[PDB]
Amino acid sequence: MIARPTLEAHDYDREALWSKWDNASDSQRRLAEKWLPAVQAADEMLNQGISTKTAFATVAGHYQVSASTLRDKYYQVQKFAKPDWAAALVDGRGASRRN
Repeated sequence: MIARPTLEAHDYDREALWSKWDNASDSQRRLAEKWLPAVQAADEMLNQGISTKTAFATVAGHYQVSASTLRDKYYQVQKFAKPDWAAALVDGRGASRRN
């Protein structure tokens, strides 16, 4: 769950990123909360060396979410810091612009 981890390395200011979250509506926070447990849980399934088809199908079976959607989101947050994922989930659907 979101808490208050110590701020260390800062190549880019992270407070600005969190500042937008603080201004996010309560409903938006709920959406990010819903997708944080599935992405972290999926990572654990991958380290077990389970087939991706079974790994994604099992999460989709336990979680009522589209398997294809979770797969796209998992790689998208890979380029972002692991702890800013809660803030990164405040973004709408994947950004079409890549740069």
